[PDB]
Amino acid sequence: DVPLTPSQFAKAKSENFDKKVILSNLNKPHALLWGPDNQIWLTERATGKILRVNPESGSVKTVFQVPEIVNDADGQNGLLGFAFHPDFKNNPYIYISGTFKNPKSKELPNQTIIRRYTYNKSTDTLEKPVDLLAGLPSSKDHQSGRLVIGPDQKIYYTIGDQGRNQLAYLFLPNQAQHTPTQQELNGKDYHTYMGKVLRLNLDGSIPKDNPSFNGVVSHIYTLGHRNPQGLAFTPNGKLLQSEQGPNSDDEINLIVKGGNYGWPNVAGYKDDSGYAYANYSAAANKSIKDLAQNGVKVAAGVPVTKESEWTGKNFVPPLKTLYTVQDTYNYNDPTCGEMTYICWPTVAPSSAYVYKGGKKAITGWENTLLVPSLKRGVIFRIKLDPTYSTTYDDAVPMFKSNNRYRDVIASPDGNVLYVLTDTAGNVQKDDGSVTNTLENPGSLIKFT
Amino acid sequence: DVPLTPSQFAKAKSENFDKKVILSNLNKPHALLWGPDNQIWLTERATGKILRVNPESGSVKTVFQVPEIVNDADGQNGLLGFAFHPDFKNNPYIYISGTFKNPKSTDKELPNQTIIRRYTYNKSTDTLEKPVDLLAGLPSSKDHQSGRLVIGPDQKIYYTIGDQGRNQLAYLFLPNQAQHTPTQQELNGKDYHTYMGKVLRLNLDGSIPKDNPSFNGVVSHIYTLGHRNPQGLAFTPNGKLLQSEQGPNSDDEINLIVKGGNYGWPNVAGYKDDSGYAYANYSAAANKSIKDLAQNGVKVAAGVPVTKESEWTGKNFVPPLKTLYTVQDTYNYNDPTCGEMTYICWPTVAPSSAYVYKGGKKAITGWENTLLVPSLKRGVIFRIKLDPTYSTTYDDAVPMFKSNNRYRDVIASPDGNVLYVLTDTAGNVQKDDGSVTNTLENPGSLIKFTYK
Ligand SMILES: O=C(O)c1cc(C(=O)O)c2c(n1)C(=O)C(=O)c1cc(C(=O)O)[nH]c1-2
Ligand SMILES: [Ca+2]
Ligand SMILES: [Ca+2]
Ligand SMILES: [Ca+2]
Ligand SMILES: [Ca+2]
Ligand SMILES: [Ca+2]
Ligand SMILES: [Ca+2]
Repeated sequence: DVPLTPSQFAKAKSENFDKKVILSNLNKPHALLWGPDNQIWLTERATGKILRVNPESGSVKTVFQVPEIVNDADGQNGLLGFAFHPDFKNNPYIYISGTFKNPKSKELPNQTIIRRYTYNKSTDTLEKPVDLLAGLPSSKDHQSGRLVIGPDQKIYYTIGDQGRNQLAYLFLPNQAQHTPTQQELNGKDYHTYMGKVLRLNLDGSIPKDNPSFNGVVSHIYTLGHRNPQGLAFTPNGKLLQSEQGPNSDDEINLIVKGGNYGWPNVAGYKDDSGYAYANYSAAANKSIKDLAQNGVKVAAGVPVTKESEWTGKNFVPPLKTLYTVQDTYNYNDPTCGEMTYICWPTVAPSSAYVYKGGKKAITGWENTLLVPSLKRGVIFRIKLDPTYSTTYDDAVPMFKSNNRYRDVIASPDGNVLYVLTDTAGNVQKDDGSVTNTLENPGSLIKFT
Repeated sequence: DVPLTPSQFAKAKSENFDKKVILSNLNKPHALLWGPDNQIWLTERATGKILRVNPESGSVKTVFQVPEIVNDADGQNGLLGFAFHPDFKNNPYIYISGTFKNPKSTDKELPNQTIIRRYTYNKSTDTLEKPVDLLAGLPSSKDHQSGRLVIGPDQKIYYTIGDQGRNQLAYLFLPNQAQHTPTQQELNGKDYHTYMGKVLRLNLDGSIPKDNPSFNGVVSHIYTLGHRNPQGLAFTPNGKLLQSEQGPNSDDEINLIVKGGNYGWPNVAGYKDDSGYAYANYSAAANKSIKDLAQNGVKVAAGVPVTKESEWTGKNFVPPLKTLYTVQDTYNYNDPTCGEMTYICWPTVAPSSAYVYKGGKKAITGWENTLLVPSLKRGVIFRIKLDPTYSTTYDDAVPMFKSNNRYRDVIASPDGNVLYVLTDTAGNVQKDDGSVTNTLENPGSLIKFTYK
């Protein structure tokens, strides 16, 4: 899709909704869920706290604090994945993922672990931790970490590309396209588990019906992803996803078994438009600079591959891009002054939520996907047809404010939306400029 | 997708198949089907002839000639739709569509109508009889007729009817109706002027399915709207509906047809990307002396209103699964390598059909879940892979069978190791070197390709 302008974003104020702050003292609130007890459960990424909030009254309790979570102030690591077992009353388990030190490792001292806890209703806390899958890659960037349980009773988990080929990890070779050998797998070497959607058995083992990649069945379900922070099943069992792109081409994807989503060789569609793959790990010197022009303009010494020059297999294009631009696009927009990036043709989607409606369903919102935006301070509404096979029309912005929206859910009746906002960071103002003064830092807000 | 180069097309020779020309110099052969009798049945658009050909011998019989078909030598009209009833053994019916004179026409420039008609096949006398009109009074013109007719798993007729060529060439100043739908009044009067640029869904007797989608509070024969020239339409084994469609100077499409979807034409070509196309509405131009610069709306002469794809306010827009091809605004539509015939260098392939490859006991290795899309201007047949659920394409459109021919239609035998193809009798095609030729290697042919 074509980028909206600052003026278009500015007008998306959603005055048909009443706003109320439920909680405002949260630290890096990250995921929120409508729990089996009709309470809202949410996570704090850096503290590792799991909170439970009464949706009506706003009363809150800290149910548990995951010990030894590691978080960098300048990082995206910490407590990430969070889901309930679908038959909680009979299987009182909570599944998480988190950043923990890797005793087996200075560069990348940590690992990601997918862990199960048992909920004890009488004492109201979590106990009997079980590591389901450990030794997963960890870094400060592009961790993704959405964890959901599908209709098939398997765990689906997004694990980002770890930031390879950008900023602090510029010279590390991106592994989004790589898959494990049977040896690696046999040795629990999950280095290639970067830029993937994993599909695991509830005990962390490999599903016998997982797809085969380069001749091996591993935990990998799909590959070729950058930073997919949104993952959500539809009522008819399809799997929708949102994913952050570089300077362009954030994506809404339909996840299909064995698909290759193209990163880093392809951003968005395979169109050779506004992006090219500049592989710094293959560069001459590690002194070469990244001009940060999305591969369209690069310094000498770095090999560039056009999207159309890639020789990949099973490439699956996005349902929608937010956004795609042409090669004439100027990635250095003066409007954003110092924080040049905020003006890039992206929205920085932080999650993806399938709106299920209910007795008070919002008129016209049938079959919509809600996608919060960090940098634009809006929640997008994206309509799909009734079979969730295609998007209809464009991504419609809502709730414009000077806030970084991190996650969103709706009440069972469907007339109230609950959102999390970041504690700190940059956001685009109504006038297109940048501010780090957030209106509702680290909050749980409801829109009725 | 990004356009292939002349060198990439030239390499796609398909050395893994044996080629045998069964017939040549047919008169505008258009559609072909694997017959209920295991013979090849094919139509001649110009003559209205329905031919049956034997595979070993190439023996041909004119089974029937649809009377009074109207065809212009310089047009795309004539005998179009062609399908058998799915349970032919118990329902020996053949369904066609064709161009016929419209006695009720109030306009000399558009004297004809399209009629969807059923015939009964008589095995005893080996002919067609008892004609029954199912739907008459449909739009007709010399351009963008489309006319693919298939019967779905739901036992309904699905029919593509093109935008009639409005907003280009000889019909430049006529207002395109692809986005328009009938009022209840027009429907009551059987005024089907808005049945342009649509996929229609009809009951087997021609009536309106009560479960058709509603457009502006009216349920008509329209199933989807916003199409230009969709010549390909085919159901998948899991009941999904795939389609190929010709775009203007860019953005030919492979679409997934969903009930009530709006495919965007003419406001949007391919993706809604403002890239390489804009909607220049000549019917709204200041006067009829204005020229079409033929730069796909990116550059236009003064006096014609232009709307960007992103400025359109239509609803239920469905983007293509794949574009052949998409380019940027800087693209040069006046490519000198095609000389006095600039258009065959445009970033399109001119898809003429769409066929779902079903395999069989001798299925071709790697061709599972593929869609075969013949190209008129490039002289190739594309193979497009989809996942096993036919939810997305995988990779790109792979060219095959490169030759100086205009490929019109393609099917496979039940065993799946043989392809049968039709080629045009005349027209332009791109040569291996990228230049244009009107010397076709196999004019008006039925060609067999057998996997080695
Ligand atoms: O293109 C951008 O403008 C931009 C902005 C941001 C952001 O504002 O946080 C992120 C990203 N990109 C980036 O692609 C990304 O993966 C990312 C992760 C996060 C986060 O806070 O978790 N923000 C961002
Ligand atoms: Ca980005
Ligand atoms: Ca992708
Ligand atoms: Ca791209
Ligand atoms: Ca064309
Ligand atoms: Ca279209
Ligand atoms: Ca377009």
